This record gives sequence, structure tokens and C-alpha cells, in this order.
Amino acid sequence: MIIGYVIGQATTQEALILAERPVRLGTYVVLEYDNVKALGLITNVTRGSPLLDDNMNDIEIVQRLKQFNNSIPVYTKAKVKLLCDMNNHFLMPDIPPFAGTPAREAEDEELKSIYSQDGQIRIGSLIGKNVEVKLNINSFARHLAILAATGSGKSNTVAVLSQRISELGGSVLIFDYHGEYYDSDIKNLNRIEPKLNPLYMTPREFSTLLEIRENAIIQYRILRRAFIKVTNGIRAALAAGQIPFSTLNSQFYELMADALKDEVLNKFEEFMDRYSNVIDLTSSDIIEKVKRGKVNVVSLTQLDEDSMDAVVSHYLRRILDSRKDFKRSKNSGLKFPIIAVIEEAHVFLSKNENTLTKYWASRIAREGRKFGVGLTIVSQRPKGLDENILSQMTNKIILKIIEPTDKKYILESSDNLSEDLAEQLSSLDVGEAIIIGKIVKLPAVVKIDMFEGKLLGSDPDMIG
Amino acid sequence: MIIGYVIGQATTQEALILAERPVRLGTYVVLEYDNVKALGLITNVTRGSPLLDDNMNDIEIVQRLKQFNNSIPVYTKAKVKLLCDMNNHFLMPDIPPFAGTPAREAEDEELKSIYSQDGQIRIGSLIGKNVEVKLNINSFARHLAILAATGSGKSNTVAVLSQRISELGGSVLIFDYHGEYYDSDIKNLNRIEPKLNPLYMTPREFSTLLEIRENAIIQYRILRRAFIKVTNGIRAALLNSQFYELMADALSAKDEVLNKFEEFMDRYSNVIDLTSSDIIEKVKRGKVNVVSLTQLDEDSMDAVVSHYLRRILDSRKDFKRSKNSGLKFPIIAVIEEAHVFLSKNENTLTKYWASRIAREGRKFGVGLTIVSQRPKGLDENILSQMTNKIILKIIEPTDKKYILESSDNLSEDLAEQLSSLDVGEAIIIGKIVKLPAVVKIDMFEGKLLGSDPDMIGE
Amino acid sequence: MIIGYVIGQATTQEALILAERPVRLGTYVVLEYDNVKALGLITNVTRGSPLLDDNMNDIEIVQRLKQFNNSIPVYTKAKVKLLCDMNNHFLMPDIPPFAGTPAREAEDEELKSIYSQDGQIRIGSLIGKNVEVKLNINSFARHLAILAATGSGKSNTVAVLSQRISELGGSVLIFDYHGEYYDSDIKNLNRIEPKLNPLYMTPREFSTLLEIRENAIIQYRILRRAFIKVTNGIRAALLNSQFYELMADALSAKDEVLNKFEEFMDRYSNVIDLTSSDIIEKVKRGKVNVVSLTQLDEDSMDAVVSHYLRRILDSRKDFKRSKNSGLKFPIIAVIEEAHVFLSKNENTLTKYWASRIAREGRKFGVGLTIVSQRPKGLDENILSQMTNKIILKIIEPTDKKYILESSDNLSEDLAEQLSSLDVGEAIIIGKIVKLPAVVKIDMFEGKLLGSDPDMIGE
Ligand SMILES: Nc1ncnc2c1ncn2[C@@H]1O[C@H](COP(=O)(O)OP(=O)(O)NP(=O)(O)O)[C@@H](O)[C@H]1O
Ligand SMILES: Nc1ncnc2c1ncn2[C@@H]1O[C@H](COP(=O)(O)OP(=O)(O)NP(=O)(O)O)[C@@H](O)[C@H]1O
Ligand SMILES: Nc1ncnc2c1ncn2[C@@H]1O[C@H](COP(=O)(O)OP(=O)(O)NP(=O)(O)O)[C@@H](O)[C@H]1O
Ligand SMILES: [Mg+2]
Ligand SMILES: [Mg+2]
Ligand SMILES: [Mg+2]
Repeated sequence: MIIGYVIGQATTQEALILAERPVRLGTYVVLEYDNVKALGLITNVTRGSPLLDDNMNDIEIVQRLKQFNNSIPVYTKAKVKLLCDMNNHFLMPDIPPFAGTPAREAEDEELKSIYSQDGQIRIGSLIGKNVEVKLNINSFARHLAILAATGSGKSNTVAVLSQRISELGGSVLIFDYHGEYYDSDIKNLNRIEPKLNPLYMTPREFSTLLEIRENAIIQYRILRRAFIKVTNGIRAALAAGQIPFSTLNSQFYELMADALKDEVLNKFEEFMDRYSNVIDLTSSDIIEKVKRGKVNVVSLTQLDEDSMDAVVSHYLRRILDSRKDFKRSKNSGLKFPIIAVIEEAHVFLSKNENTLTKYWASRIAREGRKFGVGLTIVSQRPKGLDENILSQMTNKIILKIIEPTDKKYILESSDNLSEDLAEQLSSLDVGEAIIIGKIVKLPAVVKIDMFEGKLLGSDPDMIG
Repeated sequence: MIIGYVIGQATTQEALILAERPVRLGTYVVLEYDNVKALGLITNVTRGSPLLDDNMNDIEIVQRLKQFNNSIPVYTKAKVKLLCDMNNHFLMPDIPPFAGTPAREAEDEELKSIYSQDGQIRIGSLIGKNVEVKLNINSFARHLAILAATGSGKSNTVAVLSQRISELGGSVLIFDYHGEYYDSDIKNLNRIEPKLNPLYMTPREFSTLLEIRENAIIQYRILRRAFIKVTNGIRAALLNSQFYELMADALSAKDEVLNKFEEFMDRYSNVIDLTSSDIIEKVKRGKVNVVSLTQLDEDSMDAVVSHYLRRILDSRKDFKRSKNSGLKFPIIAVIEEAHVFLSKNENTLTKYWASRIAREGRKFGVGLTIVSQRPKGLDENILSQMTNKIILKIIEPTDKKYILESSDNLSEDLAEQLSSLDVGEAIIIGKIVKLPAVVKIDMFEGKLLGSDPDMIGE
Repeated sequence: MIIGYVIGQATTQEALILAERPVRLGTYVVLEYDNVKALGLITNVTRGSPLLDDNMNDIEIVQRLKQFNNSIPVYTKAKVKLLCDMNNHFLMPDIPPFAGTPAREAEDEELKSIYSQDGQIRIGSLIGKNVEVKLNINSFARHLAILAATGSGKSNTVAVLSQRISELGGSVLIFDYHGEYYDSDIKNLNRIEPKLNPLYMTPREFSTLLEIRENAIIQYRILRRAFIKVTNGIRAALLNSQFYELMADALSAKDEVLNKFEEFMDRYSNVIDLTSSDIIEKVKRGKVNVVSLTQLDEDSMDAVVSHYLRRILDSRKDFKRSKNSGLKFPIIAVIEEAHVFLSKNENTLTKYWASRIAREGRKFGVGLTIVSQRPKGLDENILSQMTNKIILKIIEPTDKKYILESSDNLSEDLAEQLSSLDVGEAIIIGKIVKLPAVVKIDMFEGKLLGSDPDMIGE
């Protein structure tokens, strides 16, 4: 269906069309000229009048014109981002379109050829069209950033993605900040409680939690000797059957307090006061608690800022080290690839702050691909995310962003986002998104499916 | 009532109108074209003339025209922010309006459908229209920022909001900087004196007050042991002098702890009270609880506010976890003069616990409200977590810029119109509203105590 | 073949052409005027119409014109970067081209005279033309940076280059991040496992790994003495367990050294091997030597890469000085995923020794090649020493800006055209070429192992 023709100046990646039919953001269009089949995306759309223009100042003339019938000339103009040339193996158009080049609505066959065949995980469909958008699953190892303003559909995206992946036999680990997935009717759900077991920690890790640097050789020595001593003693006592699980946490407190000098002691006691609600030597390792083909969800719902940081960083570290061990030995460690999802990531990943999660998020961002560990970060404040972590997020599902410095922030943290695409992020609607990265073959404007279930609310009763 | 028609260029979220009737900021308008019923908000309004334009240089010609009768053509133009499409489930208009599209005043029933039904707490009405605006009370868990220039109506907004919330059985904790609410005829008032009880402090908190932390590892050990020992003993028996002498007994390192302890008892003497009950017990449900900070210094104030904030957060946390301990009802903490506590170039204790509530509070039924006149003197991390924002008159663009970059739901053209706001007028964004609202805030029917003292005396 | 004529304004390094034939980026053109034979490069190409311009608003008029036959006038314009004057010893054109100066396609013989004769290593051919581009191999001592967005052909460039160099008897050391080259059918392949041998470490290097430096002066003394003593003894006898127990014997300060030592043997257990020979002996001349980093962690990787880099540099240095010791042949070290090692907000060991090679390497026959997709995540001091640069598709202007400010031989208009590059296409600058080259890089005829793992499993 011919909806318009090319007018004015055009380059190899941008053109202007005059339309005969109404068009809008997210509309895909084909421009055929020479041996070039140029796929274009409608971005900006404006309407005007040669008669009733900006400098029209007489209201009475307009009122008279209304008394008549369709006696006013109007136009519709639309900017077109030229994506590729379908004739030349989907490369860039090597020649601009001629003025007068007809622009037609893209066909289902063409769109499905691009957005449905190279993908496995369905995220939704194109706007207006009946074309399913499928994401390439292996490309998730190149990590994902889900960004949007408040209430635009970040968590709905996570829910849909987690479900479809699990249905494809994939494994996901969601850190649930508000308890949205933990109390939902999502399929393949695997509930995990936040526990910190020192028996599955390293002395390095235990030192970091106690805010003890490893280069602090005096304190670290005292701590490492003591920690190894007490853990070994407890394990030997469990094998000998001389420590009941009814009394295992308390014993660990007193044993460590005995094996320890004042700085280590101060930080250790503060560690047990600050993380009391989390420490559990009875709890199994997170690796055993994580199930394949399941949407594994860790509840952070009744934890504080510090406790959250400690739990997530531990599980991240455990996952990464385990996946490494599996690549090396093939007879131990996490046997299947996993995708870790950090909700409310701007709480953990700020640049002006140094949390434990940010360190291990960065590690996974640089290593995770080699060990089958994909990372997904979800936030509403892009500029509150570390540049180094955001820039390593190759794949990006960006819903509505209206704050301009946020747009620029995503642009400078992306290597595959164009400024003219970023300029239309404010015109996005709830559930609509611009999807970039290797998860798609070309930049995709998508309507994301509504999660068939029902996620728990995050807003509590403020009256009672 | 047709007030104008669409002229010139139009997008899916902005249009230009030529008006036949006088219009102003905050006027809502309907644009019906095709199958689109577009709600739009009038922002900038300009007036001009094709005859007496900017380049008119002859004063004698103008004077001659004045002797006649209406021989001068004038126009009124207004930019319209296209909010939504009421026909298509209140989404964005998917197509721009045609030039010549008539613009009518929005109907009361329509505006009331958007700004009254999804809300519970009344803040006031729209500008020009007779439509009450009701705010979603549960959305306050996403925290609130009341921002304005000096004398624009920040405390009046706090007064009205605290009242309506209390009337619905809601609870508010106001930290009163100037003593404005404490001796007022506000309804459901619950007066609270600023008290610091060491029996409800943590070794961390008590050590910080004595300025003993990492700078003194030895002293911290001595202090923590002594403090835990003495406090346990006092609680077990179940008083100020007793606590002093007992602490002085339990203690060159011990003298260093003792020195700072004696000093601590001097600097915060006007606040320390072991007879006083925990803040959790003094707070009443369905009441406007106000702590008077009127006669405290920076340090005592910071210590009290941070303590009560920490206690509130920890109690509500314990309640979600155990349900057999802690604060049983949700509360909204309100910090007046927040730029004093939340500056970035300073590190106060209140700032730590405000940020804490800003990140955790939603989960435990603790809402945070910050009231201030210096926006750029508010920490980015705390201001950006204030999802809801009641923004009154701001004329400094760098202030606008700062608020804009700390919001994820504020538009540039809306922030551009903050300077045309008047006393009592505000732009309201967040989940407390269904759509961005330009509102006339009701005048508090009570009487807040004045903030400016007599600078002469008698 | 005349493809256009010069119109409008022209300088000594830029001109505007009206074209009769379709043209594109990377097309070379000759401008003959006066005594000047000017080589020019087509960068930006635009199309327009005097009739159907930007302000065309009537769709019915356009539709009518379509019913006719070629009743619409169109134009094609292209900006041309004036490179040199082939008549005047390939210097800059000293005079602008006249308007109406005909522009012809450059001849194969001419292009081959510039891009084939001063080079040895073939990278590919020019865009549209059938002219092979050969790179100067000796100029690689001025180091190389391969920069592009994700999936543009960085590793394909590395693969091709490593092959041709090896075929000419050149030596390459690739640090393989994803294990792409290690199990591939690339020619002259020499597989190397990641090993750390303390017998080839310095007391400085071994101390840094144990995290013992200025933070522990006492421990550093104890450690250095022990390490030197034990290593000397082991070398004199001429093994892992023996080194462990001997070091454990030679050693509260000694326990502090011992604690960090035991931990060191745990964290780098998968790498430590005293049986392994020095990297200098494992490297073969005329081979593509590849170290597999596929199953290492950040720390082990950083330790291995930095160690091999340091060993290479020091050996080549000793060889220039003594000629009776050290690496006897020049080598080119290639760092894949360089933004992981060379970030500015981080201080890795590889970063120190990359910078070292970047400043010294030219003198000792050690070339450095960095491959990455995040340019602004590369240290300015290291990137600016990369004289030669193969820049493929970059669409982010701040990335362009960053590459531009780290180059001394990249022009703004060339950097402005980086976004129009395609997969396999590149802008090549440096002494490896005689003139800035827009090139189609050959597809590696072999097969690199994939980098993306199965994210589902079986
Ligand atoms: N694809 C979608 N289609 C339709 N409605 C959607 C879609 N995604 C989200 N919504 C709705 O939009 C609202 C926002 O929900 P949610 O998915 O949690 O967004 P959010 O970004 O996580 N909100 P927040 O986390 O507080 O910033 C809910 O009412 C959803 O039902
Ligand atoms: N909605 C309103 N309508 C009419 N008058 C109002 C309104 N709100 C406040 N006022 C009056 O305007 C003046 C401003 O005082 P106030 O309400 O305290 O603003 P304020 O911003 O809190 N002053 P300050 O805190 O010192 O910057 C007072 O006389 C109020 O009674
Ligand atoms: N000169 C070329 N001509 C044609 N295809 C090419 C060329 N160079 C690379 N490709 C192909 O394009 C794709 C890009 O892969 P690759 O060459 O590894 O780029 P890359 O930048 O190294 N990917 P990455 O390192 O993850 O950012 C692969 O399918 C290559 O086979
Ligand atoms: Mg969410
Ligand atoms: Mg006030
Ligand atoms: Mg590569």
C-alpha cells in the first residue's frame, strides 16, 4: 500500500516523505529505487497547512472557513530512518532515494523475515502490524539493559522474557526488590530465600563483607586464619556429629569471637549486627537452590539496603565462580547457563557509590559471556547507572524516556543507538519499546506483550 | 465552548492554537478530529498584531489610530501540550491534529473522570475549572517532594495534605523546623518533644554521636562493651544521673572514651532523656504527629531527626518480618527545610536515613516527603527517588534543570512553565495523579504559626 | 569516465560535485585543472529536487506527476575531500579547483601506485575499485588500533592480518579472549596454554600478585628475601609441591607473608606451573601464536597477559643490548577485548605493560595491537600512541570524538563518515598507508570459533 512519496533532500540513512495516508512512529516502510530495496522506519510525523500556517493571525477568517466544507488544505510529513537494503544482504543503502520515490507499507513477509526468524524468545509484536518479534537467545550473553520511566513496563518485560525463556528450557535468576515476581502466578517459578552461608564463602569474600581490604595484611591474616579455622572446625564437628543444627549460628558467633585484633573484632561484631537477619549456616549453597528451566526468583522483599547488597553480590560471585569451574572440569559447578536479573539497579550500580554488587555486576559484564552467565539490569534512572556497566550492556530494551539528559546518557553508553532513534523515546507509550542490540537483527520498535499472569503490587496500603 | 482552532504545525504531543477567547496556563482543552478526542494543556500564551508589530517605529501613527475605534488587529496564540486520547483508552494521540481543528474547553465531567476518581486525598482544584484534584494515597509510598521558591506555599501544601490524610485515618510525622505546626489549630494534632533516649540507641548510633568510629579502634571497643553492658543492666532492672554514673564507672583509652562521653552529655543535654519513651509509642495513628525542632541546634536536630527516622524504618521493617513487633501502621515522614539536612557537600546523619527510607520505605509502608526552596542543594540520589513531585513557582532555570534531571516523569515544556506559576499554584507529577496536573492548591483553613521572629524586641 | 563537475565553493582540501553517475563514500576521483592532478575522496552524498523540495505540501500534485513519464528533475551532490596532487609529488593541492572542473573516476593504475607499492601486507581492496590495499609491515612498530562497533569485523581483520604476516615470516602473539583463534583452521597456528611460572618472575611481579607492596614494608622484605633465596636454589639445581614447601619453609610478619602466599597458590592454582617453559621459548617465528584465555578469570587473565607482555618487552630489550640473549625476532602482540584491560577508571597490570610497549616497543621490535568496541573505555595515553588505526563502523559521535582526539592523523570529515561504514568496511590511517584509505576488508577464508555460547543447554 503506497502511503507516501519521497520529497526534498535524502541521504543514505534518512529521507523525507509526503504522505497521502496517516502514518505514525514505529511504522515500517519500503523504498524501491534502482536495485535498492530500502527498509525505512517512520520516526517523526508532523501536520500543517499552506494556508493556515504558523503566521495565521486572523481568527475570523478561520471561523468563516469552518462554515464551509473541507475548504482547508493540509499536509502530512514524516521523517524516515533508512535501516537497510534488503537486496544487498541487508547492508546500508549505498545510494540515496530519488525525490518522488514511492513509499509503501512494509509487508508481513518482509518484517517477519527480519524480526521473527533469527529469534526464539517472543517479546511481542510490531505496532499496528501482526508481526511477532523474536529475540536471539544466545545474544543474551552480551547482557541487557531494560530502561524506562516509572510505570512504562519494565517489570512486565522481565516477566514475559523470563517465562518464554524458561519455556524454551532456559534458566533465569531474578533478584526481587519489591517482591513482584515472588508472589506472582508466573510459570516455572522457583522461589529462593536470601541466605548468607559462611560455609560456602571464601575468606576473601568474608573479608569484603566485614569491610576488610585484602591488602590490609595484618587484619586479613588474623581474619583468614580464624575464618578457615572455625569453618574447618564446624565442618569436622558436623561430620563427627558434635554440633546440632539447632545451635549452629550462635556457635559460629562465639567460635569466631574466640578465634579472634580490635579492628577485626569491631568489624566482625558489626557484621553480625548488620547482617543478622540473613546469616544461616543451615542453608544450602545457592548453586543447589538454582533450578534449570525454571524462573528462579530471590526475594529481597524484607531486607534492608546493606543486606540486599551482601546477598546479591554473594549469589553473583557464586554463580560466576561455579560456571567457571564447570567450563574447566565439566564434572562440577553450575551445569547450565544462567541469566541474572538485577531489579532497581540504580540502587546497587551508582558510580558515586561503591557497593559489592557493582563489583560483581562488572565482573559478569566482562566475563559472563565466556561462562554462560548473562546479566540484565533494570532501572528508571539511566544516569544513575555506572557508565562502565551501562556501556557493556550490548542489548537494550528502552521504553519511554522523557528526560533528555537520560536519553543522552543512554546514547553515550550505547554503540548501536542513533540520536534520531533516541529522540523519539518520549513519544513511546506504555508497553512500547525501542529494542537494540544483537538480540535483534535491526533496531525494532515493538509493542511488548502483556504478561498473561498478574504481578504483585509494589505500593502498600498507606492508611491501614 | 470553542475557544480556538489549530494553526500551523502540529505533532503527536504539541500543537499551536489561535484563540478567540482569552486563555492561560493550566487550561485544559479537547481536540476532536478523526477518531481522536485529544486532551491538551495550554502552556505558553502570546499576543501580537499584524499592524503594530515589533518593527513599528512611528509613535504619531499609533496615536492617530487611538483616536479611532478598534482600528487595530490583534491576535492571541497559545501552545498546547497534547496529553492523551480519551477515545483510545487515554493513550498518546497517535496522529497530529489537522490545521483548523476546533479547540473546546474540556468539560467538568471529563476532567473529574481523570483527576478525581483515581485519588483519595484532595489537594485543591484545577485552574479556572471547578474540578477537585484527588491524589492517590498509596502512591505516597513512592515518596514525595514539595519544591518551590520562598513563600510560594510549601508549608500550606504540607498543612492541607497532613490534615486530609489524618482525616482518612492516615498517619503523618512532621519534623517542624520553625515550629509552624506545633502550636497551631491543625486537626488531629499530636505534639511530640525532641528527646534522645540512649536505651533505644544502637552501639553504632551512640558511638557516632560521641564521634568515636574508625578514628579510634581501641576506644570503640571499650565504648561498645561499656555501652552494651550498661544498657542491658538498665533495661533488665525495668535514671539520667544513674546512666551517667554507671557509664562513668564501666569505663588512657578509657579516659578518651570518658572525655568524649562527658562532652556528649553536655552538647546534647537539652535532648537526652532516659525517662522518655520510644518514638514508636509516642506516635499516634490517624494523627498529625509533629516534632518541635524550634529550639534545637544543628547537631541536636540532626541527631533527633536521624534517630526517629531510623527507629521508624527499623520498626516498620520488623513488623513486616515478624508482625508481632514494631510499628503496626504505615506512616509518612515529612522533612521541612530539607536543604539543611540533605546537602551534597555535607554529610549528615539525617541524609543517610532519608536516603534509606527513599530506597526501602516503599516496602515497609514508610513514605518520605521533603520540603525545600533550594532544589540544587538537595542530593541527586534522594531527589531522584522522590517519584511524586509537587512543584510550585520556580524562576531560576538552573533550579528547573536540576529538578528536571532528578525526575523521570517531568517534561521540558512543563518545567519551562514553572516560572509562570503563582502562589498556591503547582505542577503535580507522579503516581499520585493519572496525568500531569496544573493545580490551584487550597488555602489551609487553619492557622500556622509565623516563621519570621521580631528582629527588634521590646 | 566523467562522473561529475565541480560546482560552488572549493578550497585546497574540499570541493562540491554535481554528479551524472551514482557515487558513494570511498570512491576516489581525479580533478585535472591547470597543472594540478588532484586526487579526491567522495564522502557525503545527497540527492534532491528543484521541483519536489522540502516544502512540497500537495500530495495530489505529486500523484499527478507520477502518471506521467520522468517529469521530475533530480540532482545528486557529493562532497569531495581533496587528498593530494599527483602531478606535484603527491603534496596538497596548492590551489582550489575551478567551478566546472570535470571529475573522473581514478584509474586502477593510479590507485595501485599509491596503495599497493609502499605496502607488504594485504588487508583487502578499495570500495568499488579493483585495487588491493597493502599495509607497510615495518610501520606496525608504531602500533595499531582496530576499533569498531560490535560485529563490524574486528576479529576478521585480526585473523586476516595475522595470517598474511605469518606467511611472510612475521610473528604474532594473540591473547585470545573468547577462544576464537585457538581451535580454528587458521594457518601457521601455534597454540599456547596460559601458564604462570614463578621461576621467570621478578620479586616486584611476584610481590604484586601476593598483594604485598607499600602496604607492608616488613612483609615485603621477608617475602623478597625468601622468594629470591628459594628461586635461586631451584634454578641452581637445574616441582610445584617442592616450590610450595620450600617457600613455606623459608618463611607474626612471616605468617602474614605465608597467609597471602597460600592464598596466592589457591587463586591462581589453575595457572601456576613451574614445569612450564618461559613464554620466549614457546613462541615460534613465522607462526600465529595464540594464548587461550578462554577459561580464565579476570585476575588470572590479567596476571598472564601482563607477565607475557613484560617478558616479551624485556627479552627484546636484552636482545638489542646484548644480542646473545633474549627474543631473537620481532613480534606483534595482539590484545583482543582491550577495553577490559585498558580502562582508565581501573588500574590493571596489563595496562601498565601495554603502555610500556606503546612507548618503548618501537625501539625493540615489539608491536602492539589493541582490539575493542568501547573506544572511550580505552586509556588516552595508550590509544594516542596507536599511530596506526583501522576504524570500522562507529555511529556514536562521542566515540568518534574520542578516537579523533586520540589520533594526530585523523580528519574531522573522515571521522564524520565513520557512521556510513558497513560490516567489513574501514577507514585506515597511519604509516601503514601512504594516504587515508577507505577499504573493503577481505573476509577471512578460514573459520573462527563462535563467541556466543548456548544460553539454554541440553
Ligand atoms: N506491554 C504492556 N502492555 C500493556 N500494559 C503494560 C505493558 N507493560 C506494562 N504495562 C502496564 O503498565 C503499568 C506499569 O507496570 P510495570 O510493568 O511494573 O512497569 P514498571 O516500569 O516496572 N513500573 P515501575 O517499576 O514502578 O517504574 C502496569 O499497569 C502494567 O500492567
Ligand atoms: N494555596 C494558597 N492560596 C493562597 N494563599 C496561599 C496558598 N498557599 C500559601 N498561601 C499564602 O502565601 C504565603 C506563603 O506562605 P507559605 O505557605 O508558608 O509558603 P512557604 O513557601 O512555605 N514560605 P517559606 O517556607 O518560608 O519558603 C502565606 O501568607 C500563605 O498563607
Ligand atoms: N570483511 C568482511 N566481509 C564480510 N563479512 C565480514 C567481514 N568481516 C567480518 N564479517 C562477518 O561479520 C560478522 C561480524 O563478526 P566479527 O568479524 O567477529 O566482528 P566483531 O566486531 O569482531 N564481533 P565482536 O568482536 O563481538 O564485536 C561475522 O559473521 C563475520 O564473519
Ligand atoms: Mg518494576
Ligand atoms: Mg514554609
Ligand atoms: Mg571479535
